Amino acid sequence: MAAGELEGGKPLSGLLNALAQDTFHGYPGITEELLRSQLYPEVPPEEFRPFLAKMRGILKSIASADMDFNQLEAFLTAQTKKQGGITSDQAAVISKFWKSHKTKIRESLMNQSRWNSGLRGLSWRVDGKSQSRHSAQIHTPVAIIELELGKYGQESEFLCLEFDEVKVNQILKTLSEVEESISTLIS
Amino acid sequence: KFVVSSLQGEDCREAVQRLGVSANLPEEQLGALLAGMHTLLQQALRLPPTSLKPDTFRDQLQELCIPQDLVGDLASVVFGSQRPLLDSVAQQQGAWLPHVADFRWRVDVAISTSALARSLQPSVLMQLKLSDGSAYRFEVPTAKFQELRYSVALVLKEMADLEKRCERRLQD
Amino acid sequence: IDMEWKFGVTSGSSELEKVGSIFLQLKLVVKKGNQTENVYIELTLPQFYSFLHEMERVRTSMECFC
Amino acid sequence: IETKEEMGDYIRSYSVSQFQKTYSLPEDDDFIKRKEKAIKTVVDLSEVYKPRRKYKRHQGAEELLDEESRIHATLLEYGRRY
Amino acid sequence: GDSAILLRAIGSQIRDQLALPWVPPHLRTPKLQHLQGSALQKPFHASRLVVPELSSRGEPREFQASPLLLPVPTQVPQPVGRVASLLEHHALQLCQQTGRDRPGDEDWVHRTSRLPPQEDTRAQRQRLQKQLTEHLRQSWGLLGAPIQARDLGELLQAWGAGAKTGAPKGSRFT
Amino acid sequence: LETISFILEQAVYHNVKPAALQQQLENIHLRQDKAEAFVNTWSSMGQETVEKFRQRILAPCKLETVGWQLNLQMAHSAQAKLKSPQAVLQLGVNNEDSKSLEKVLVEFSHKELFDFYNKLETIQAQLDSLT
Amino acid sequence: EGTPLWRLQKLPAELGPQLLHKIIDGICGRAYPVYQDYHTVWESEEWMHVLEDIAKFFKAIVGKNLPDEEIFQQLNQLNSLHQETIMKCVKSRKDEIKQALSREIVAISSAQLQDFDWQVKLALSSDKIAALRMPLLSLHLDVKENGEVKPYSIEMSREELQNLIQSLEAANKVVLQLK
Amino acid sequence: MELSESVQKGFQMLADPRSFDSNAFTLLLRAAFQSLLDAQADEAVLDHPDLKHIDPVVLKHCHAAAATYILEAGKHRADKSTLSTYLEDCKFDRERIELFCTEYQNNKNSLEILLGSIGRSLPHITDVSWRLEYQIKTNQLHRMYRPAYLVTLSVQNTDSPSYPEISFSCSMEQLQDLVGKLKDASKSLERATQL
Amino acid sequence: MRFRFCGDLDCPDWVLAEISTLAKMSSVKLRLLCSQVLKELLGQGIDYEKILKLTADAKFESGDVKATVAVLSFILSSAAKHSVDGESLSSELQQLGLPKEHAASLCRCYEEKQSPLQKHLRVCSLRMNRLAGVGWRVDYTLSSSLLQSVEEPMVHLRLEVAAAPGTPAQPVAMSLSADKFQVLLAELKQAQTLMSSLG
Amino acid sequence: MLLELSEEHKEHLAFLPQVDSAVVAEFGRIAVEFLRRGANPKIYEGAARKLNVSSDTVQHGVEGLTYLLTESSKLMISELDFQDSVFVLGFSEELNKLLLQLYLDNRKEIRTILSELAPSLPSYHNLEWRLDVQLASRSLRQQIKPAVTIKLHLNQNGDHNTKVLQTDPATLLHLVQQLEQALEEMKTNHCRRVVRNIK
Amino acid sequence: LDAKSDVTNQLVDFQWKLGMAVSSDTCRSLKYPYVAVMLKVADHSGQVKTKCFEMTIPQFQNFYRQFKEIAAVIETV
Amino acid sequence: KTSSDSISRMAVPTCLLQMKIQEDPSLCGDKPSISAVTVELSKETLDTMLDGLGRIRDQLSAVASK
Repeated sequence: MAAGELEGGKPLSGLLNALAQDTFHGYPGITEELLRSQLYPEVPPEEFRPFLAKMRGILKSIASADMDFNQLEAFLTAQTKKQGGITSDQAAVISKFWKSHKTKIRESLMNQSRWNSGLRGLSWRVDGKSQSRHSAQIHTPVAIIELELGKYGQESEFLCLEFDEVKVNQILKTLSEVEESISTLIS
Repeated sequence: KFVVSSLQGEDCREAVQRLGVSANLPEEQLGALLAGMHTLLQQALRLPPTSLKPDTFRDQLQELCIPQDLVGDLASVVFGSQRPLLDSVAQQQGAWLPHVADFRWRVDVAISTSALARSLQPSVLMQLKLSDGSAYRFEVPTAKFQELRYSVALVLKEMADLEKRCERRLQD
Repeated sequence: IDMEWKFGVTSGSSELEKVGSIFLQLKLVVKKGNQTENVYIELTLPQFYSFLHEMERVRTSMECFC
Repeated sequence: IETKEEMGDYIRSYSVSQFQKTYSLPEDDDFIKRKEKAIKTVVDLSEVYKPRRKYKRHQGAEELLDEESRIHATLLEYGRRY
Repeated sequence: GDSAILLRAIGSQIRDQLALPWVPPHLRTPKLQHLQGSALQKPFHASRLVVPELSSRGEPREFQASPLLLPVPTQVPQPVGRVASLLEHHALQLCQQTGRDRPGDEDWVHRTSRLPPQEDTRAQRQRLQKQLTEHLRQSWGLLGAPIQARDLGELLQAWGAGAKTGAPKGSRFT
Repeated sequence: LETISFILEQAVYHNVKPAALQQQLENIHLRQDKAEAFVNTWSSMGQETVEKFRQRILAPCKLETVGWQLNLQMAHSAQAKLKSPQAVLQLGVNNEDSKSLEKVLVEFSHKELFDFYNKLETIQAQLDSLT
Repeated sequence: EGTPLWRLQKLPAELGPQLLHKIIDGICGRAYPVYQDYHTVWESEEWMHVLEDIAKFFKAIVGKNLPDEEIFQQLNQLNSLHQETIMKCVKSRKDEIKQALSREIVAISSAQLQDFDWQVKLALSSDKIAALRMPLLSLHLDVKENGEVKPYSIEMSREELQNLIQSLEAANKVVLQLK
Repeated sequence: MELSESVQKGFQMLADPRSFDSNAFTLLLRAAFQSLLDAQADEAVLDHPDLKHIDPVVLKHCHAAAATYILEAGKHRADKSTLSTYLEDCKFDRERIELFCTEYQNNKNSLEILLGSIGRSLPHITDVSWRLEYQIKTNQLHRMYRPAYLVTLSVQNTDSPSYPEISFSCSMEQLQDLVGKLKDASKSLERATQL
Repeated sequence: MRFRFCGDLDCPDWVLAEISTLAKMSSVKLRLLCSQVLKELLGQGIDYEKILKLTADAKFESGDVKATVAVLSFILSSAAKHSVDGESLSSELQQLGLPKEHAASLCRCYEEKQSPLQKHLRVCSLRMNRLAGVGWRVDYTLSSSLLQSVEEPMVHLRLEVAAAPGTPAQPVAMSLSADKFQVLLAELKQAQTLMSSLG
Repeated sequence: MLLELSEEHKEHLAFLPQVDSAVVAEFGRIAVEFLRRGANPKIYEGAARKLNVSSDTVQHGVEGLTYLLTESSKLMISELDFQDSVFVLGFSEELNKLLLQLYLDNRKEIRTILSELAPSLPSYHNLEWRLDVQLASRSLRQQIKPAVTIKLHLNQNGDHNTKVLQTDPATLLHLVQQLEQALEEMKTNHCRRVVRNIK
Repeated sequence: LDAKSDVTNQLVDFQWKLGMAVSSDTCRSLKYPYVAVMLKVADHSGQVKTKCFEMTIPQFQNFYRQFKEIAAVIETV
Repeated sequence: KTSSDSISRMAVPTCLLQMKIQEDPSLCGDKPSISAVTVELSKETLDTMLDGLGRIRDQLSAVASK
C-alpha cells in the first residue's frame, strides 16, 4: 500500500541513516529496525521487505565513484522515474545527505578494506649515553622509536628500535628515495 | 613368529613383505591370514592359563579345516617362555591417565618480606613430572599439605579394605 | 612500577636432608606496553650482594650531571 | 520387579539420556549456573569443619615397616573417629 | 548410464575393500597401508621452473645449451615436486595461452583477427593509468602539505651544547 | 584512603603496639578522634591481619583444592579376570599469573601410592625440626 | 674494500660459472651450491659472506637496471676472465632474477599463498538421511604467515562455489585490464 | 585434456626422422619416464652418447613436452585410443605410436600410484583399546557402585608424522549409543554395496 | 521379525517400552504435542510449558514426558530417514501395540509436513565447514626498492568460514600474485565443470 | 561408616536444643536453600531483624545442620544408624524425628549435587557420521576412494569439544567388533559376581 | 653474551614498495595511493623477525619529517 | 633523555637494567629457554629499591651480630 513513500519522510531518512550505520560504520549493536516496526505501525501486511532491497540497491549504487552532485541527479531521476520513485525534493534531500557523510563513508570503506598492519601513531625519543657497567665514559647518542601497529578490529602491538648516526642517515636516504620515486611518477 | 614380534610393538613390515615376495603369495591372502592369527592369539592371551586349559584349547581347535601339526606351534607360543613377556606388555595396556615419573621438593623458612618485617612461615615448594611429558611446579602451604597427606592415608586405607573384600566376597 | 621480595632460608630438599642455603626471591611488575607482566627471579647471597653494590654504583653515576 | 528397583532401571535412564542430548528442560537450564554456587558452598563448609592436625603421635614410633600398621598410626595424628 | 554405472562401480569397490579384513599397522604391506591408512600421503608443492625456449637470439642460448641448465623435469630432488611443478607450469602456460592466440567463438575470435601485439590495447588502458597517476599526483599538497618548516632543523647547529657534567659524584646510602 | 591504607600497611609491617600509634600519629597534627578510631580498630583485628599476611604467597602457582576417586579395574582389551584396585587424584593448581585455574589428573596403584606416602612422610619429618 | 665481489678472486676462472649459476638457481627457488664442492677455496664463515654478497649484488644490479658501462666499470679490478663471466651471466638470465624480485615484492604483506590442492567427493548418506547425494568440493590451502606455513581447509557445495567463482571473475575483469 | 602450443611444437618436432631415429626416440622416451619416476635421478638421463648429435635446446624442449604429455595422460586416465588418435594427429607412423603405447603400458601402474599419493586428509584412526572399571567413591561421595568405560583411540595425522591418542570416558548407555551409531554406519555401507 | 522405519533392523527396546507410555494419552493432545516437537525439529522453536500443560491432565512426571518427547523425535526422524510413508508407518506402529486411533492421529500431521522436514534434514546434515562470504581487493604496484619499476597487479582475498551453527566465523586472509590467482580460478572452473554433471 | 560425631562440631549443635522445633524446621529449610540457591549471610541480617537473634550463632547452627545433612546423605546410612547417632545430642524425640525425616526427604537431590565434585574427565556426548567417496583430485580425475567421516563430541568440565576424524570400512568393522566385546563382559560370571557381592 | 649496545632490537634491513588500491568487492573505484614497508629485525637471541605494515601519504610524510627532526636533534648533541 | 617528540629538550637521568634468566628445561618443554629482560627505571624507583635492599642488608647484619 502507498504508506510512507508519498506521506512520511521521517521513517525513510531514519532507515537510510540506520542502514549507513549498520553497513558502513560498523555499529550494528542497536538499530532503529526493531523500534520503527512497533512505533510506526505502517508495516504492509505482505509487501514490506522488497522495498528495503531497493533501499540497499540505491545505497550501494551511489557508493561506486562518488561523482559530482550535478551527475548524481541524472542517475537518481533515471532510476527513480518509475513507480514509487523518490521526489525531486526528496532527491535533493538525499543528495545533500551524501555530503553529510561522504568522508566518513569513504574512510570506513578504506578502514573496512585493510589487509596488513597499519600505522596508528609514531612516538620517538633521542638520548645521550653516559656509561655502563664496565665502560666508564661514553657520549655517542642514540634514538628510540616505538611503532603503534595493529590490524583493524584487533589489539595494537608495539615495536621498539635502536639507532645511531649512520643508520639514521641510511634510513633518511631511503625515505628520500621513496619521496623522489613518488615525485617522478606523476608525469 | 612375525605376528608375535608385532605384539610387543616392534615394526616388522619389511620382513613380511620379503616373505610374501619369496613365497609368491598375493597380499589379499597374506593379510587375511595375518589378521586371523593376530585376532586368534589376542583373544587367546586375554585369559590366564587357569581359565584356558590345553585340553579345551585343542578340542575347540577341532581338526575340521585345521591341521594337526600347527596346534603344537600354537600351544608352544601361548604356553612357551614368551608368555611372561606377553603378559608383562599386556599388563602395560591397562592404563588411561599419566603416572608420576618423579617427585622433588624444597622446604623454605620465610624470614622477611616486603609486606612484613619478620614472617617466619614455613613453606614447601613442589615439582612434579608425568609420563605424558608434563612438568608442574607450585607452592603448597602447610595446611594444604596436611590435607593432601590425610587424603593419601585415607585412600591407602580404603584400598586395603577393597583388597581384603576382593578375596572374601568372591570366593563363596 | 612495583616490586616485591622475600628473604628466607632453606632447611632441606629432596636429595639433602639438612642444608641452610639462603636465597632471595623477587617479583618485578614491568609495564610491557599497554599490558602488564611479572618477572620472578631467585638470587643467591653473593649475587644479591653484588646486585646491591651495582645499584649503589648506578646511584652514584646517576646523580653526576644533576 | 524387586531387583529392578536396584539395577533394572536401565531403559528409563537410556531414554532420559537420549532426550537430554538435544534438549534442556527449563528447570535444569538455570541448574547449570546453580551448580557452581552449590560446589562453592560445600567446599567452604568442608573448610569450616576441615579435619585439622591438632593432635600428635608420641615420638618414637618409627620401628614399623608395614603397609597396614603405619597408615593406621598416621590417621591417629588427626584424631578422626574410625 | 553414468548416474547408475558410477553407483555400480562404487558398490563393487566398497565390496572389494570390505573383503580385506583389518590388520595391525605393524604388519601392513604398502598396498594395505594405502587402503587402511594415510601414512604415505605427501603434500602438493610447486617450485619455480625454467625451460629452454625455441628462440636463438644469442647469448642466452649458450646457457640454454650448457650442462648448467639441467633438464626441466630433474631440476628438483623429489619426484612429487617434479610432477607438481610440471603440472602448474603447464597450467600457467595454458592460461597465458588463453589470453593469446585462441581459436574461440564467433565473437571472441573477432579481436584476434587484427590485434597488434599489446599495442592497440595501450590506448584504452592509458586512460586508466592516467587516473592512477593523477590520483597519485594529488595528496602531494592537497592536505597537510606544505610541510616547509626549515626552522627547527638547522638552528640547533649554531648554538651547540653549552653545559656539561663535572667530576664523579656520589653520596652515602640513606 | 590511600594514606590510611599506607599507615595501616606500615603498622602491620612493624607489628606495633597500639601505644606506638597513639603516640606517633598525633605528632603529625592529627586530631584525637582520628587517633582513637585508628587505635581501637588496630586493637580489634590487628593480629588477624598479620596472620593473613603470614600465609601470603609470592610464587605464581599455588595448590588450592584436592580431590580423589577410587575405582576397581576388572578387565581390558589385552587381559581379563582382574581384581586390581586403582586410584585417581586431582590437584587444583591456581595459575595466579593468568587469574585462572588448571587441573592435573594423576593415576596410582598401591605401590606408587605407598611410595608417594613415604615421600610425604619424609617431607613431614623435615617440617618437624622447627618445633 | 672495493666491490663486494672482491672475495671471488680466490676461485679460479674455471669454477666460476658453476658457482654463479647455481647461486642464481638458488635465488629463483631451487637449491644452492653445497660446501663440499668448493670448500678448499673458502672458509664456511666467509663462504656465507661471499654467497650473500653475490646474491645481493645480482639483485641490486637487476632491479636498478644499470647500463652496460656502469656494470662493466664496477668489475674493473676483478680477474681478467671473471668479468666477462659475470657480464654474460647477467645477460643470460636477467629475466629469471626479475621474476624472483617481483615475486618477493608480494612478500610485503601479512601472509602469502604458497600452494593448494582440491578434492571432489560425492556424499551418499548420513545419519540424518540415506538419500543425500551431495557433491562437495574440499579446498586445501597452505598460506605462509609470519615465518611459518599454516594449512587451511574449506568445504563448499555448488552454490558457495558458484558465488566464489563469480566474485573471483569480477576481480579478474579488473586484473586483466590492469595489465 | 587441453594442451599448450609449446608441447604441440615439441611433438611436431619429435616426428621428424631426421631429428630423431627409432633408437633416439626410444631413448628420449625412456629418459623422460626415468626422470618422472626415479627419486635418485641426475643429468645422466641425457648423458647417453647416442643422443649426442642434436642441439640440446630441442632435445630438452621435447623432453619436457613428453613428460608433460605423460603427466596429463596419467591424470586424465587416458587409454590406447586417445593417445593413438592424438599421436596420429601429430603426423606419426605405426612404429612410433606402437612404441609409445608399449612404454606407457610398461610402467603405467607406478604412474597411477604416484599421482594418487598427493594431498592431505583428515586424521585416520587405526584401532581402539578399552578398560572396564567399577566406580566406588569420590572425596564428597561415599557409595556409588557404577561401572564406567575408558576408551582410547589410536590416530595418525598425515599433517604430522606422529601417533597421537584421543581418550574419553563413557558409561554403558553412552557406549550402547556409540555402538548403535557405528552399526548404523556399517549398515549404510552394506546398503551401498548391495546397490 | 523386523521393521523398516528403523532402517530394516529390529526395533530398539527403549522405543518399544516408551511407545506404550505415549499410548496413555488423548489423540487430540497428541496432534498438538507431535506438532510442537515437529516444529522444534523444523527450527521454529519449542515451548516446554505448552507440552507440560497439554500433558498436565495425565500427571506424567519427568521420566514419562522425557521418554515421550524422545520417542516422538526419534521415530519421526527415523521414518523420514528412509522416506517412509504414512500408510506403512501406521501399520508398523500397529504392530508395535499403538492403537489404530493414535496411529491415524499422528500420521495426520506426520504425512503433511514430511517435505519441509526432509529438506531441512538435508540442509542440516553433517558438514565440517562452509564459506559464508568472500571479499577481494586489487592492487597495482608502481615502484619498489627491490625493483625500480614493476607495473604489475596483485590480488587480496578474504574467506569467511562458519565451522558450526551459532559459532563465530574465523576469517582467512592471503595475498596472491596474478599467476596464482589465474591458475586458482581456472582450477575452480574445472572443478565446477566436473561437479555439475552429478544432477 | 557410622556418624561418630566430632566434639567441636557437636558444640555448634547446642543452639538448636535450646530452640523449639518450629524454628528448627525453618533452619532445615534454610539449609536446603543454602545447598540449592546458595548461601547469603545477608539472611543473617534478615533473621536478626525479624527475630532479634544474634547472627553469629545462627550461622553456626545452620552450617552445622547443613554439614550433618551432607555427611549423612554422603553415605546413605540406614535410619536406625542415624537414630543411634543423634541419640548423643540430648535432643527431643520430636526434634530427632524431624531431623531424620528432613534428612530422609532430601538425599537424592543432595547426592546429585555432590556428584559434581569428583575429578572432571572427558566424556562422550554425541557422535555424527557421514559417508563420502573421493572422485577427483588435482592430479587424478577418475578415482574411487570411499571413506567414513566422523565428528566426535566430548565434554570436559562443562565445555563442548569437537574432533574431526576419518576411517575406512574394515577399520569401522573392527571398531564395532571390539566395542561389542567391551559391553559383553558385563554379562559374564566375573562381572556379575563383582557387581552382586558388593551390594 | 652480554653487550650494552644491543638492548631491545636492531633492524638489519629496510625494504618498501609503492602501490595503489584499484578496486574492491564493496567499491569498484577505491583508487587511493598507499606505501608499505617491511622490517626484518634481530633481538638478543640473534634471530631475525619480519614485521610489515602499510601507511598512507600523509602518514609517510609525517614519518619522514619526524626522522628529519631526530637527525637534527641527535646531530646538535 | 635529551629530547623527545612532546618536548624539544631536557636533561634527565635514566637507567636501563638488563638481566639474564635461566629456566629449568623441564618447565618450558624441550627448549633451554634462556631469556633476557630490560627495565627502564627512574630516580624514585631506584631510591625505593635501594632503601629496601639496604633494610634487608641491615637486618642480615643485625642477625649476624646478634
